[PDB]
Amino acid sequence: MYVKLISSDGHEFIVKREHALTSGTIKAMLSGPGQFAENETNEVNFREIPSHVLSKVCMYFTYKVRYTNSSTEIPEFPIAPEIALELLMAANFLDC
Amino acid sequence: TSLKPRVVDFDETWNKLLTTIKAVVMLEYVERATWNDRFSDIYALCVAYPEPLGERLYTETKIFLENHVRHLHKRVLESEEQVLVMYHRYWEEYSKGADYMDCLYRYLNTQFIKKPLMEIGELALDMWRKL
Amino acid sequence: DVFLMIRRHKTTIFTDAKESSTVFELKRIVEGILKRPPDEQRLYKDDQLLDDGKTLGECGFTSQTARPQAPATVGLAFRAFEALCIEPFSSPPELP
Amino acid sequence: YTFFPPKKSHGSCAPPVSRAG
Amino acid sequence: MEGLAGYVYKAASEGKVLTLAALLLNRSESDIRYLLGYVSQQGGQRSTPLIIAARNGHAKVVRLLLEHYRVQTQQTGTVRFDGYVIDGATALWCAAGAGHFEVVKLLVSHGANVNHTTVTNSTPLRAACFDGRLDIVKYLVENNANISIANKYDNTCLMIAAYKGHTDVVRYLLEQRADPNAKAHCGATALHFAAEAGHIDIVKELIKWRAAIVVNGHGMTPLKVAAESCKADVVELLLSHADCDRRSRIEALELLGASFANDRENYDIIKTYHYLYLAMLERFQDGDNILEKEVLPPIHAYGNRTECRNPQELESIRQDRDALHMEGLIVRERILGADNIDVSHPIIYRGAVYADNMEFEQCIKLWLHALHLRQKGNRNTHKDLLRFAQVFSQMIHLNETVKAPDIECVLRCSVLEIEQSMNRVKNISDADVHNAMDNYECNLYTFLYLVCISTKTQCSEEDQCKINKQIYNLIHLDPRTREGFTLLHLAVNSNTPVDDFHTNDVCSFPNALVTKLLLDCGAEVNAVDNEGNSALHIIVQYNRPISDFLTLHSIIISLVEAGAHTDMTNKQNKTPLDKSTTGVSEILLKTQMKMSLKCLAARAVRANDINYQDQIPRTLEEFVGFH
Repeated sequence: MYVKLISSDGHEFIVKREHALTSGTIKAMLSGPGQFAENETNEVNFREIPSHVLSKVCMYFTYKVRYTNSSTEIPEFPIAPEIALELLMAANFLDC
Repeated sequence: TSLKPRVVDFDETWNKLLTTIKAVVMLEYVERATWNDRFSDIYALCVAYPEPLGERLYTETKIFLENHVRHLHKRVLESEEQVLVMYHRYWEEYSKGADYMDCLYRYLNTQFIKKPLMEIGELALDMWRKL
Repeated sequence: DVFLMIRRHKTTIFTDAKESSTVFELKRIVEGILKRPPDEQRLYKDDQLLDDGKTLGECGFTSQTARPQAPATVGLAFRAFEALCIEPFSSPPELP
Repeated sequence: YTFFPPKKSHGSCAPPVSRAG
Repeated sequence: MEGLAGYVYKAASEGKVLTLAALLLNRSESDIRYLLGYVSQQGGQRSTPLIIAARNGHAKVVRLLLEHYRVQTQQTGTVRFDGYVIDGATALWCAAGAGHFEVVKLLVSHGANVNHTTVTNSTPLRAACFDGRLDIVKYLVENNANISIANKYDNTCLMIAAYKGHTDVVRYLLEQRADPNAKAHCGATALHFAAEAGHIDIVKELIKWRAAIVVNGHGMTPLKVAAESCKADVVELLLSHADCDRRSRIEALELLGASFANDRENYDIIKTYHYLYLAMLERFQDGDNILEKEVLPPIHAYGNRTECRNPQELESIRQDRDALHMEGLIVRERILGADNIDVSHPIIYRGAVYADNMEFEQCIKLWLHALHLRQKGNRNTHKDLLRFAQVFSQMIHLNETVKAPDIECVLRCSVLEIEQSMNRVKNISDADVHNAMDNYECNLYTFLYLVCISTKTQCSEEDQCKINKQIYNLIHLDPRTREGFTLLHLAVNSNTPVDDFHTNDVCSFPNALVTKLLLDCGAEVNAVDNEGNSALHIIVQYNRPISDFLTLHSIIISLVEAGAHTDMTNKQNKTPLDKSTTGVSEILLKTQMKMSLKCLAARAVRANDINYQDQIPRTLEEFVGFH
């Protein structure tokens, strides 16, 4: 039910499995060998992306689960200028 | 490092990828850390400057799949009496390996194959059909 | 529908909670997803201990306060209750 | 308009007929 | 100083010679050289005041400029003759072609170039021959004008004079010892031009001068052209040449009857029956040594008739109009061949007559035969494909079923002709690049009309597959109009021109059926024009969101389902939601927007203007490019 994401800089992120299945690459990572079917952690070690981009993509996962199709006054997503051009690569790598 | 496109040596990355996917297709127990690092290496291969290696990686993995299917074909041909049971076991192993290869090669499937060519899971099944 | 970002050292947990709900089941769900005994949890809201009886929506952060874009940074501490030592995420590289 | 083809002149415009031909 | 030049030009053009002399009075030499040498533009006409003064007949202005101010006669420029403007005409040429004999004498006596060559190689003698002024021709040739100078297409003054009705000019030219066997570029040796317009006296004059008969480029005698143009009297005169043999007489009479069967100006079916009867009787005159007609195998277009090898069967079809029309078309095809230019026109005319009589199936057969024959000869058929679209639209508006094989055939022909249109446009740099591009756009519009009509007709699985194969073939060349419009965009756009005839009733753009068919046939849905607008950007700019709301909803659903980005930006960096200009389209697109983190990140990167080059994957560089 809960999946674990580890950033390259040691930082861990835990979010709902439904929240992290909105990205195709993470869905592939959970599938396949080493699924670690303990149903509690399913940890994945992102060896490249830093901590802040992983925090931002977890925020995005929750943001898309909450507002997938509802509340047509959709809130804007606060991309910082410094975190941009690095979250784009992360989103591409995760196929969000 | 990071997700920045960095010049990566094709030989060593393709060697470690070859080892781990010939472990996966043969259903050898692969480590989860090595698995996620292999998604990392796959992303590096399809992106690295100055020229993307997607064509090179696709050709190399087609060669690997072709020779692995040839090895299985020889292995089942030399087993004359038990051709059916051996074929069934190798079919289960290769079907699971093809699904896991489709999962691992998702970046080629969504960035290079569809952007003609044909998918890695489809390539594995076509190689299995042809050889 | 309030959103939380529970932090403890290098471990970060994202969780959705209701407007009026006590932190008792919040401690129980973080127990269930953290695989540690439930008696150690003591969450802090900006270096301040929070009342267990008080619902988290009335504890200081509301639905408007804790947007899913960037939820509250409610920390987590374990029994020796140890002092909070949450590691901040690495700053993005400065744009040229 | 109708369907009447204005090509009877086009069969005769293939010869070089103009102010200059 | 240019205002004084405009004053001089207006005074010279308007005939106010006294005001012109007053304006040019007490001026310096450089001033009068600039004023008389300025080439002003009264629209598209680049001409010096002397040229326009010679053009409109202001002989006083020309005399004032020549005798006193010593202006040169070799000034060149563009002039507006017969509505269109062509460069290379001098003042002497304009005076000759406009019938100003006094200005011609003034220019020639002052030393104008009589043998000046236009860019189209048009001499002033040729201009006077075209105008037919016999006195101007006499004055020009008496002032050392060369008759033998032809044009670019090797059309001499004799050839155009034979084509025109001015028999005095051509009779004077031949009396002046001209060339009787003057070959042209197209092979017409000055007899076809006379024997195309039915000028019996000019043909008589050339035969008096013994112009001789020779086959032209199209495999036709001058007698053959005379028979084609329905002109019977010149056919008689050429038959009385005493060197004709019999076989030429039978084929000439048969061709005359065939031409009389189907033509606009000359349409008398009794003439066709009588001429064919005379041809048959002359053919079966000797009794023995009977000259049996060699017959091409029956063609499904003209019914299934096999000509009339006997006088009895020709008599049997005396009272049947359409049988005689088919017979005339068949014998015309046999005589002139399938590769002749003029063989197509009676087929199209008979098809139009059938269409007016509400007979569409035989109309479609005839027009398909005509289209095949014209495409075999590799000529422009955009008007023909437009005719196919119009007749299909009239059938649909009349709730008449349209045959799927005919739609497939006309679509395949349109695809092929679009391919050669692309080749012609690529080959032609600037000769007729405007006309070529207009033909290209017209062909694209006709193809879209045919596809829209094919959507409204139920077809078999094989025929539907063939239609979709043709559309697939057309997409995988990616045709584009002037403003970068892909073939999907024109079906998407509401500004796509529609022909004013019945095609307004059926093919109305935008059309959701066309977009669904094109996306199902593999159209590149992410293709952008020169301005950068995608299909979605154009469709949200639709100004009628509710009158055809089903159409807009279906096309937006199809575009989003095809894979078009609902977030890409044009050249002006505008979201399609930002360019929605309509609450309805905005609501629909927001309902169908499928947001992704990559889209938001790329949009934020573009808005923050961060240097993305050489820091991202190259495939993602395109993503930053359109997001």
